Amino acid sequence: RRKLRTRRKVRTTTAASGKLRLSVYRSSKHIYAQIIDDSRGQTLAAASSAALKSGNKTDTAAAVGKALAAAAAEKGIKQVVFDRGSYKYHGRVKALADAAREGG
Amino acid sequence: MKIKLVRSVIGRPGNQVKTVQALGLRKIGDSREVSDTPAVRGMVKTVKHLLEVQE
Amino acid sequence: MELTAKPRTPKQKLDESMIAAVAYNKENNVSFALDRKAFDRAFRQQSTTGLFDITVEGGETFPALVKAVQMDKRKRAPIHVDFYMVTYGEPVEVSVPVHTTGRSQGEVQGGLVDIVVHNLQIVAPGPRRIPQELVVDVTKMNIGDHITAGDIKLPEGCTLAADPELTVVSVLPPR
Amino acid sequence: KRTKFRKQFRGRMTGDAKGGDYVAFGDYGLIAMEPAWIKSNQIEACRIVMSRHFRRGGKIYIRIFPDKPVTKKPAETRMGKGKGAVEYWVSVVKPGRVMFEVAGVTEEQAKEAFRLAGHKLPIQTKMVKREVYDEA
RNA sequence: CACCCCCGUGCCCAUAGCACUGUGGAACCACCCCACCCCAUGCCGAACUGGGUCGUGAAACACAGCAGCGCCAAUGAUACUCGGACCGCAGGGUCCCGGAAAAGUCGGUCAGCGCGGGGGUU
RNA sequence: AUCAACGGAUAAAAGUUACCCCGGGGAUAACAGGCUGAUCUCCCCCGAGAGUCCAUAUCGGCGGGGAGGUUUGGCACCUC
RNA sequence: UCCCAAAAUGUAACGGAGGCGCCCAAAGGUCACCUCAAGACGGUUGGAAAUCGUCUGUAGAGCGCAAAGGUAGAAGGUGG
RNA sequence: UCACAAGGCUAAAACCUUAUGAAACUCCGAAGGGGCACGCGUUUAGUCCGGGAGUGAGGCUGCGAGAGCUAACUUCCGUAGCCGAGAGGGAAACAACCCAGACCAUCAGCUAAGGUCCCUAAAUGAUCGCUCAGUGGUUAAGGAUGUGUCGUCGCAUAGACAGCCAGGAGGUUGGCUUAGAAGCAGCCACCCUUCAAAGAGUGCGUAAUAGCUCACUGGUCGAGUGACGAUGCGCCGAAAAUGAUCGGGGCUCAAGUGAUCUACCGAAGCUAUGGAUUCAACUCGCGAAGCGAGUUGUCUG
Ligand SMILES: CC(=O)[C@H]1O[C@@H](OC2=CCC(/C=C(\C)C(=O)N[C@@H]3[C@H](O)[C@@H](O)[C@H]4OCO[C@H]4[C@@H]3O)=CC2=O)[C@@H](O)[C@@H]1O
Ligand SMILES: [Mg+2]
Ligand SMILES: [Mg+2]
Ligand SMILES: [Mg+2]
Ligand SMILES: [Mg+2]
Ligand SMILES: [Mg+2]
Ligand SMILES: [Mg+2]
Ligand SMILES: [Mg+2]
Ligand SMILES: [Mg+2]
Ligand SMILES: [Mg+2]
Ligand SMILES: [Mg+2]
Ligand SMILES: [Mg+2]
Ligand SMILES: [Mg+2]
Ligand SMILES: [Mg+2]
Ligand SMILES: [Mg+2]
Ligand SMILES: [Mg+2]
Ligand SMILES: [Mg+2]
Ligand SMILES: [Mg+2]
Ligand SMILES: [Mg+2]
Ligand SMILES: [Mg+2]
Ligand SMILES: [Mg+2]
Ligand SMILES: [Mg+2]
Ligand SMILES: [Mg+2]
Ligand SMILES: [Mg+2]
Ligand SMILES: [Mg+2]
Ligand SMILES: [Mg+2]
Ligand SMILES: [Mg+2]
Ligand SMILES: [Mg+2]
Ligand SMILES: [Mg+2]
Ligand SMILES: [Mg+2]
Ligand SMILES: [Mg+2]
Repeated sequence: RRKLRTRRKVRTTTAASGKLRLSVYRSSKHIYAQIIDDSRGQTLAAASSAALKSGNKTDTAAAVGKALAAAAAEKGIKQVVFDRGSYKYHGRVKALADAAREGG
Repeated sequence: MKIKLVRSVIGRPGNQVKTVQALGLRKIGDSREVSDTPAVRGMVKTVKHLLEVQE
Repeated sequence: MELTAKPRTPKQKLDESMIAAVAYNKENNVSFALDRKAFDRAFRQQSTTGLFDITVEGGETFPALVKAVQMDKRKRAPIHVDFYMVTYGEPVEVSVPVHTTGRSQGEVQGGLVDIVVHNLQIVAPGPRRIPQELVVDVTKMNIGDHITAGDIKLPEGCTLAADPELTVVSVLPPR
Repeated sequence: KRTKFRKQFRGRMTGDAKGGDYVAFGDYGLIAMEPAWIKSNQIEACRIVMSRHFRRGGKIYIRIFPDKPVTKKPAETRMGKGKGAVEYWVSVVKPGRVMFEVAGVTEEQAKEAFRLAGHKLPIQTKMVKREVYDEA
């Protein structure tokens, strides 16, 4: 049910790992990939898609994953830890990954 | 406040002794003055019944 | 009724025979103390739906129904009373003793007039026109008939907080 | 009387009686004065006593109940080797606590049936009538 | 966060919950559509998941109403009790002085504080 | 390594003594006394029935309160 | 292991219950995924209980064995 | 979670109202207790390293619990104090209890517990009371018009509780039951006639009758009475072995006991004076240390 999301949410040992949380919302056809210091209740990146995506749907992945990692490299935020929620990591969000996994 | 020792120490608990000691009274008849402050006046609550006290 | 004191130290009373006290208006709450004698008198006179007046030794009469009594379990006398200063139109959920009326036909064939609930938790008449008791005719009952909270009567403008099917006063068999 | 299944064994202590010091189930009610123990037979006693007096038959409420296992070692052994087998059962009646409620009889029947009841017990006792109204 | 509002996410771990209920659709969410392969079912696109709409506001989600339930909870008073003293053969009980609940009653409440985003105020 | 008598004496081991001996113990039992009073002994209260009828002339269930210190015991305090 | 144990650890008794001298090649490491006991209705063998279905459903289950503490964001159930 | 009092209700299990017990139950949960810190304010100890040990049988009361029989001068833990290793006063006598920790001297003073008629130091004290039982000076369930205090309830200037006066009635031997019960051996019921009043009635009785008294009613008399609790203090219940008694004498015209005040007696504790030792600081000399001396504070079962 919720279970999976809160499961990964805690296997992101909130702040104690030191690094930066990396959200997603690939459950709609509007996503939301985010960047959090989670300790400080703030968000530091933000690659939306609702202000015009491109035209693609799940090809959009690598793209907002390149836009995010771009806004990151700009901010200075140079290190990853990949949150999700109800997501398998395999296809769409996996693209977002690969092109964030080298995209910032 | 103003302290006097009238009841002895014998037959009485370890702490009540050690307070009569660490108050400075070493035998009955003994008299004294005390800094009207907490701790040291709460060292005269504890062993009250052994001291006749003034004000 | 009438008190005099309201501190935290009770040597002003007790031996001199007064009861520990509270009474809340709900915006006004006050601790105090009221002579035993009068309280016992009126409280058996008037009880848990009694309503009576509080002319504190200051000059400020008040309207008081009796709410909770708390007593010396051993000596079996009361030592404390919770009050409820009544308001105006809407009141509370009055507790009222079920009685029994008439020479019942249930006791002529070996049965017995048993009140399976000595007291009844109703709802609101208005805090000035309260039922003190209740009157449940029992005559029609034989042996084996109970009286549910539906069959219970009403005086008008009142509601029954109690489940309309649970057993109040029912006749029991002989032996 | 006795119970059905349990733990087996016990101990003891005192200090006043919890509840219920109030006159439910009946109009008239008899109330302990001493921190006794009470036994299966000690109460079955008053059962059969009052149940003599009321005839057919009243309505009788034994507000107490034996739950305590009390032991006695086998007679004549020096202590050790065990705790005593369960001799008898006990209701740990404390004071102000009310033991008997009856109604379905009059005032005289309460007075007397309670008198005869209380002449069977290790306790001084007082009988009375309702008004204990925290909860009926 | 400029005002509302929706999407993601946190501090807070029920005065923040549930049921009853009304608002809610292109503006986000959701259902929906199809799935030969990615990918998946101890069988089945139900779920994880790949293609993308209309359609529907129903369901789910969000908001608001709401004190029926849960939750929270006084003051007074009491139990018990530190330490002073005492009574009864004893089971146990009292007095002075402080600390002091539990449960119940008065009541209280449809939480409250953030960050970023999208989207509107002829 | 049931060296399980589980910090484990030898690799390796059971009885009996009324023929009995030494060293000690009232540190410990049988005797007595002692403290206790369950059991034992007796007395009191309540009365349910018995006594044709009538609890109490006598008798007294189920149960309660005590005494006494003569029983069998418990405890092991003076004396081994 | 649990009371006894007097709200810190500790504590005796020939006091009050019960358990161990193994088991596991997966029951471990990791990775991923699933959620429980029951009751109501309704259903071929059945029909107290089997299987399926739905509404309820924070633990009223499960953990190889003893119970206590613990646990549903898994320690529980299934695979690479 | 195991237990369990009544009642609902159904086919009882559940579950609702009412309701309670728990060392091995816990929605809740103190008082205390412990760790750390601080020393905000006192007091003296602590910790390490090295030499010498002894002890490893404990005992009693108070509060906590277990085994016992809410037995033991009982036993096994916990906890405080005491004796052990503790003299002194008190508790008649009495390791443990209440006061109190004895460095010597004194033919000096104040107090503690505990006391103050004589033994025996000190008020045969003062005022408000209680009990009359020698309680005091050893126990209980249970019983008592003992005697004081508070409170409930009822009754009567419309005649009361009691004294004496008269009816204490007809149905109706009510029915049941029975050898007969007809007020009265047991089982369901208490209805009428009149009345100044009178109830299938309450006891003694009879095998059953009958018969004698009251519930009420009226005359009188002249006023209080009657019951159900709370409570101070006394009574009964209260019987063992060599000689009686509270330590004794004796006390109630308190020397008993509840209250309030004040005076005195009382210890080896406190105080006066005089002196000694132990530690320490100060002063001095020989030569830092070190010794004796001196002064002060201190210490000594
Ligand atoms: C001379 C000694 O031995 C020494 O020991 C001490 O004394 C005693 C030792 C033992 C004893 C009794 C024993 C063993 C016994 O079992 N006795 C029973 C019973 O109880 C008794 O009553 C008799 O009745 C039926 O038959 C008897 C029956 O055998 C009695 C003594 O007094 C000491 O004073 C002496 O100097
Ligand atoms: Mg105390
Ligand atoms: Mg207090
Ligand atoms: Mg407080
Ligand atoms: Mg809402
Ligand atoms: Mg060994
Ligand atoms: Mg060997
Ligand atoms: Mg021979
Ligand atoms: Mg020979
Ligand atoms: Mg020899
Ligand atoms: Mg013998
Ligand atoms: Mg012997
Ligand atoms: Mg006997
Ligand atoms: Mg007879
Ligand atoms: Mg003997
Ligand atoms: Mg001995
Ligand atoms: Mg402790
Ligand atoms: Mg030990
Ligand atoms: Mg609550
Ligand atoms: Mg040894
Ligand atoms: Mg010991
Ligand atoms: Mg011993
Ligand atoms: Mg010795
Ligand atoms: Mg001495
Ligand atoms: Mg002495
Ligand atoms: Mg002497
Ligand atoms: Mg002694
Ligand atoms: Mg004095
Ligand atoms: Mg003299
Ligand atoms: Mg000197
Ligand atoms: Mg010496």
